[PDB]
Amino acid sequence: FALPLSMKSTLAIGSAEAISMFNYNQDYSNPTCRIHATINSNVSSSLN
Amino acid sequence: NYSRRVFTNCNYNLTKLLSLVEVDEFVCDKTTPESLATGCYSSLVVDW
Ligand SMILES: *[C@@H]1O[C@H](CO)[C@@H](O[C@@H]2O[C@H](CO)[C@@H](O[C@@H]3O[C@H](CO)[C@@H](O)[C@H](O)[C@@H]3O)[C@H](O)[C@H]2NC(C)=O)[C@H](O)[C@H]1NC(C)=O
Ligand SMILES: CCCCC/C=C\C/C=C\CCCCCCCC(=O)O
Ligand SMILES: *[C@@H]1O[C@H](CO)[C@@H](O)[C@H](O)[C@H]1NC(C)=O
Repeated sequence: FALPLSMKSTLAIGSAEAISMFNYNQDYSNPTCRIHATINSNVSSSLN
Repeated sequence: NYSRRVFTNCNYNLTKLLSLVEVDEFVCDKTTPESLATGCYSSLVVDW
């Protein structure tokens, strides 16, 4: 999903904001890997 | 010259406070921001 890097700490474990409560809440019982990736404009315009 | 306040025998609204603050990073152990919004503790000392 899309989320700015200015709120990368909202998805951190133990946070008390509205995203971790009502929106997507991560399950930690299985090996996860959260990745905050930035897709640049040229390659974004390439593949629609 | 930083200010310090101590709050005892008190109650507080987390949604009121977090409506004005864009949190960028929190690091801590022995407690979590979710725990501070749920549990009750003896005293609260704030420096800012
Ligand atoms: C502080 O926490 C309280 C709850 O612990 C939050 O109270 C709720 O605030 C919303 C508005 O921000 C209230 O909604 C309003 O309800 C009336 C009911 O008729 C409606 O007519 C209005 O159009 C509006 O929707 C809500 O009732 C209220 N809940 C309560 C008092 O139990 C409050 O939002 C928190 N403080 C801040 C600054 O967010
Ligand atoms: C950010 C609030 C600044 C002022 C807080 C001061 C006193 C209130 C006391 C306890 C509430 C715990 C703060 C919740 C932290 C949220 C962290 C995040 O959302 O990542
Ligand atoms: C330090 O902060 C206190 C708290 O408001 C203030 O009263 C005091 O004047 C300050 N001292 C300075 C700015 O030298």
